[PDB]
Amino acid sequence: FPTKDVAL
Amino acid sequence: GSHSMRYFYTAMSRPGRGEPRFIAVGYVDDTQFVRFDSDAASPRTEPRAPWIEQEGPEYWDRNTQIFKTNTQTYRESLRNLRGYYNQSEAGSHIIQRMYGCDLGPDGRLLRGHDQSAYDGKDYIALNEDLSSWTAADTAAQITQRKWEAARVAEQRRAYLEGLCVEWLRRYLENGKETLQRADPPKTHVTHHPVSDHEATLRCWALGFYPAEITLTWQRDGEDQTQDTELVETRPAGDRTFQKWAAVVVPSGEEQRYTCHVQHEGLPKPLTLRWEP
Amino acid sequence: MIQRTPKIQVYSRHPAENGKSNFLNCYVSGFHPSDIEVDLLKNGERIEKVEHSDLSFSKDWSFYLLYYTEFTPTEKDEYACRVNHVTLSQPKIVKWDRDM
Repeated sequence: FPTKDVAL
Repeated sequence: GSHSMRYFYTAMSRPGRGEPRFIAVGYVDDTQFVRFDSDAASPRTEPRAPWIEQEGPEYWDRNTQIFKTNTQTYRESLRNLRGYYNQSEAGSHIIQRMYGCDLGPDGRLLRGHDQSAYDGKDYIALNEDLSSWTAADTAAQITQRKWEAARVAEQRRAYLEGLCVEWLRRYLENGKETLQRADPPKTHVTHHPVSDHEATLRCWALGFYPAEITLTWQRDGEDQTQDTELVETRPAGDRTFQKWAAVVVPSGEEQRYTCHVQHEGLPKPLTLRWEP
Repeated sequence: MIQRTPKIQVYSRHPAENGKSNFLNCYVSGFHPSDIEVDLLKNGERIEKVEHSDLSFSKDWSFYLLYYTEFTPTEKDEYACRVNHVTLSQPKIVKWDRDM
């Protein structure tokens, strides 16, 4: 199950 | 044995051809189990291994929500990095992300990973401490300083030590008949005359899983690293992998050469010769 | 930016036996960026309905894809992979050799 992301 | 889970994200801009595409795939060891592609007619997370199908609607919906949000986030990231490198809006660029968790034989966390690249070059990585960052350049330092202010490392640590390991262990159980089965290579040596005085010996390994394998040639018990042609390990399409290693030897000297095979599926390393 | 040209292998899933159904594979790897054109050829002509794997990449960030289709090898029929990429000034053709 994946985690979240965030903008670079 | 040891096991890992990884997600691989690719986001690629394409000025003039719509918004940047986002693709995500997930693997346990060398087995892919999900995919998502923002260019699909109807984007949604799709199963790619039989043992994941049993997951319920909430699993699929939650995955799809995450990847749809990510599609938007990476578009922001592509815009940001374009600016950080003073690049034109005309070019196409790629951001990649790789993350996940490694377990040891006893199922305990060995280490976590969370790296990113821009146009194929390392950009920023979470260190093994899951606390601090390594930035490749002054552009990535901008990302670092931002991620530090927002305590991103703490969130990734919580995932890697928590959900990552919990879901991996689950997948390993649900897929135990394949994921925790090593298939040994089927091995043989072929002989191909090149000229009157030289012949190629080719050592084959077929049908193996996982992909990791060591395949070498020795002459009189000494490794022939420089003179061995070794092809990249390649997928057969049935989950298994293939590899070969070849040496060109003097005609008549074939029995001085031995091919050595190491694979997790093998009790002890194998030794093979050409058998006319 | 720096680009990487594809490695190409063309091979069968199972040992080739003339007259029996098999799978013809073209594995492209080590390339960057990800856009790539791959055709499988039978006697120089493009095979229809070739499938491929989902885009993924290696630890060095280079991409890999497997293109594949059902085929029945014979003594005379010639198979090949044709690959184009931004790093190539002209499509590269690699012929299928059952000994590789």
